[PDB]
Amino acid sequence: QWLWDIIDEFIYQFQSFSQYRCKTAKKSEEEIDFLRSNPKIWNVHSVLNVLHSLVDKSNINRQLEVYTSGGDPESVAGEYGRHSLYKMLGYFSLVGLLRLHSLLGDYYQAIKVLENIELNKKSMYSRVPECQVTTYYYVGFAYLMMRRYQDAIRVFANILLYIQRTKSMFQRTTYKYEMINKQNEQMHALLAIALTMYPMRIDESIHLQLREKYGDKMLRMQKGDPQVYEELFSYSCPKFLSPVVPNYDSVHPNYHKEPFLQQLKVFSDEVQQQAQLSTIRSFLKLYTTMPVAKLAGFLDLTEQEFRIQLLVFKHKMKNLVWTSGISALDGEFQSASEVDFYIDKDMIHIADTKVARRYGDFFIRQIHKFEE
Amino acid sequence: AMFEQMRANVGKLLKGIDRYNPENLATLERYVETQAKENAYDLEANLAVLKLYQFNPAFFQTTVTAQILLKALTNLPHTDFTLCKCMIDQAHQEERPIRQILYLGDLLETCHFQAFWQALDENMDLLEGITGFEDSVRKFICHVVGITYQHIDRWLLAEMLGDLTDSQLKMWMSKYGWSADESGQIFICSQEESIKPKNIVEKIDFDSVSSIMAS
Amino acid sequence: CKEKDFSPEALKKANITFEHMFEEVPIVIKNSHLINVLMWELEKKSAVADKHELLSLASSNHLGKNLQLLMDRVDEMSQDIVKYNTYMRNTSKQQQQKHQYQQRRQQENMQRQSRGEPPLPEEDLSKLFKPPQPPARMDSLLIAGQINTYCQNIKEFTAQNLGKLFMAQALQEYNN
Amino acid sequence: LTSLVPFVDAFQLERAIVDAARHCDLQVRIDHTSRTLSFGSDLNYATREDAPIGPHLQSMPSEQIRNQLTAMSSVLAKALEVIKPAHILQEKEEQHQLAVTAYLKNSRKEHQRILARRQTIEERKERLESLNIQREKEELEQREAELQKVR
Amino acid sequence: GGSGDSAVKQVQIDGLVVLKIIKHYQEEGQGTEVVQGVLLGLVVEDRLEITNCFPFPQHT
Amino acid sequence: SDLQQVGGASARIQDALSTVLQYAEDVLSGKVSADNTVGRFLMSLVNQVPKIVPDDFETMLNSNINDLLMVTYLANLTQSQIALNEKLVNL
Repeated sequence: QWLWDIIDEFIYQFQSFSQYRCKTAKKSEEEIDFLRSNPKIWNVHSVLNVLHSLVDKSNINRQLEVYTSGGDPESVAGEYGRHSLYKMLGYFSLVGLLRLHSLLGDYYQAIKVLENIELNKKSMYSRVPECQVTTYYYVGFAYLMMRRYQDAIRVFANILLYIQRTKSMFQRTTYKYEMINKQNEQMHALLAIALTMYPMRIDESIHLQLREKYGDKMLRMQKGDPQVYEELFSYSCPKFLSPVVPNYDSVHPNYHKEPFLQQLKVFSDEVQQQAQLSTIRSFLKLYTTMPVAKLAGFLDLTEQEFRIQLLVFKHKMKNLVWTSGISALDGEFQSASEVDFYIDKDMIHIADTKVARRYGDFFIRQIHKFEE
Repeated sequence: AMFEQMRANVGKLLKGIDRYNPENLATLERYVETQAKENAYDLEANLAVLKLYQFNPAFFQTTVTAQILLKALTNLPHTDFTLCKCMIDQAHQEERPIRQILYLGDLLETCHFQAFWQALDENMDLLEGITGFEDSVRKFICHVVGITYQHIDRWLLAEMLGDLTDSQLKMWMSKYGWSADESGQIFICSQEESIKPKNIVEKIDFDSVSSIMAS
Repeated sequence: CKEKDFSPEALKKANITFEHMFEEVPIVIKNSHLINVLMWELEKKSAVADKHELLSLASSNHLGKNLQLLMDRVDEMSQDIVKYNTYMRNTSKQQQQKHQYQQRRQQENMQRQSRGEPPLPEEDLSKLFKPPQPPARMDSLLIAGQINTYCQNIKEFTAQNLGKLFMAQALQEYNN
Repeated sequence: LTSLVPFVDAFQLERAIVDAARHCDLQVRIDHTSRTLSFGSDLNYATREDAPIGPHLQSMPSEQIRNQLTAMSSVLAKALEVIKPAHILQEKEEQHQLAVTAYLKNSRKEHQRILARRQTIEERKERLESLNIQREKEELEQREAELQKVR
Repeated sequence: GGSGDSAVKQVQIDGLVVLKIIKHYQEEGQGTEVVQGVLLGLVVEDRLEITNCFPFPQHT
Repeated sequence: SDLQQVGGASARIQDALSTVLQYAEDVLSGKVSADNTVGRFLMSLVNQVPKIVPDDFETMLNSNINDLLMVTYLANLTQSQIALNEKLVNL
């Protein structure tokens, strides 16, 4: 008690609020125009699309942790509480997008992501920065599950920067804000190590304090240490399939551990190969064109002993990150050296300091408005 | 001649609510075998079946699950074998032929095609049931040679292809537009095809920056 | 009025918060027909005694070649920026050396003595809280401080655009 | 340059070469290890070539470029063919010689209009608005007697 | 149109005023803040039309 | 900015005259006072801009782009930080 009844108090309030918005958002523009006109606060009935959905994201896997196999609540969640909110006419305000954010919130918990080609296609409503932060939050995981991290590195930098300009002012998140700050920290630290030396994209969102800490971690996982990947996985393992929070850790049920194992077994099979991928590419391409002795200078470094030195290097060439070539007549290993650029980070903040002038000009003239 | 027929009933199934409760393991699972027989592919049909095995581990099959897994290996380097790992539990990852083809998928995506075809059971039951798996692996063998390689030895491409010497070597040399090169090579790409610099040519930064700041 | 005064009439005048810059009017916009004969001096130079009009065009081509048109202004600006900002901050620190840094220890002296004796004074309670020399906002130096540092931003916005219009034109007119 | 400048010393020469350039008189690259001395064009052209903003040599310098050179060279040296050898300005400014003359025919109408209007303004602004400065001096006397009533 | 706060109009400076300013421009006082005169205008429609102004010669 | 359009206006009649001065000798017998004067009048411009065509000049120029834009960048930074002392003391 004090949890499970309040779980059911919430869910029955949630599945009722799943019904009140499933009925009155399809043919009616009548209670909607009643909701536009007589309540002047636009917040509250857009709060309920996030307040009641985030704690539904909690309470569904709260029961599903006990009801592991042969489980009720995700079918109670998605098909009846979320998909009833998903496929309708839009509440033409910040409700119709957040019903999809209610759906994609559990369509991310379910690891079944493919419909991110659909979720942004029917999202032809105005991408408000309230929803745009939650857009690049949810959508960027499918790019993180796309194994093309050179495109994923730029998406998680947006949501971690928090100069994406959100300001609401009615506890809208709700009650959980730095968890988004800490998860995108770990999702971008996931993207910091995986591609370096190419980023050089860890500078804006991740500040110089965590550039030193996770960057020294970025060295060690590439210089060989699995402790960083253990830090990179175990800090991030609930961060792929968190409800928001579990129920109560106990010894007697075998139940709670059974979806806890399901959170472990999925996302360790993916990124451990990427931990080996970070080690293969890790050496700096010091020179583009190696002779055989300096091919054997890097065949030494690729993997020696002894057997299977050329073929292991052949495996380690073919990881999308070593575009190379053997000149079999010349004995001339002809490879790449891809390098990047730094200095151009003053063109973005030149308007941000033009904002930092204007944002200082704004509220103090708003203070001057309250003392005019 | 079966893919586009059962695609629509699957395509209605995947875009509704028909994929969170394991009641739709008879339209999609044969459609996974339809992907097998024809070497055409849909991913969420595989992926929903996997979700119906993950959400309720009481329906977990072996053939269709490996038909999910082997049609994941035909369409590499897409993230189909990624989404194979996204649902199959580790106790379910240790069953024939789920475990072996996940071990085959370890050797394909990391480009261990020598270690693949050697540790592949050279004829295995579901390799032939997935049509064009022999093609699409040796497509995906010579796929990664296409992007990330210049010039190969005559042995060294059939070594990547696996258990070939010169003939089906040329069936993956004269197929992807590859010539031979002198003493003794296959013209995979050019020597200039290696570096391909992506971000070197920057700092043209006047026109966009001054225009938002001229006034 | 009058005027902007230093410690009194600076908290009072800036709680009203009079503006610091106001109404730089548009000045010359129209042919007011005082124009008449200097218009008629323009048509002659225009006309065949046109040696004096190109000399003013000659004053363009040498205004751009060798003068530090950006740098000597910015070096006067960087002189004016590193001085006038820090003094407002030396104003802002010294006031906060008195607004609170005194009153953090002024009340610390006051609260320690149990805020007074019952049968007697309350002698030091009258003695403590002597007001510091800036008690409030120093808003006589601060207003023209708010003016002249905004005037530095005008020189910046001068130095910004005058930078651009050559960084356009040099990247423009070399490029052929 | 050691030989082409027949100074009495060479070490005190090359030191006084730097003693110019160290105190920003010209551009040299002297602690090249093989003892060369380049200048550059332009490549240092802010202050140090000028000693310190005003030269001591004669106008043998070349065309260097600074802020608004390329704009103002587009003003004059492009108009350098426009005023004298052209007829294209000569047809345009003889038009402007007449386009003013239309306004100059209006100017003689304004030589009688300011005669009609601003002569009347010349007397009225001498009187009417001069009272409005005196209104600012009379209202000050008005507020003094008003303050001398309720105290 | 050109009013400020309850008594003031804009200024309208024609060029014949301007030339007498650039007779004593930044000379007879170069690095010296010459108050170069008082703007003698007149109150007409929306605008303080300056007519003539005189350069005040501080002991320069 | 208005000088730029004036700089393009003197540019225009230069092209409007001297391309007709191309056409002057190209029709019958023009470009007489323009053969070795306007050939010099354009040389009086191209000695000023562009410098002859050096690419290290453009590399200096693109540096001098990135020099004075960085001056413009920190002018935009000192645009804000001047106000950040100014606007905090006016809470």
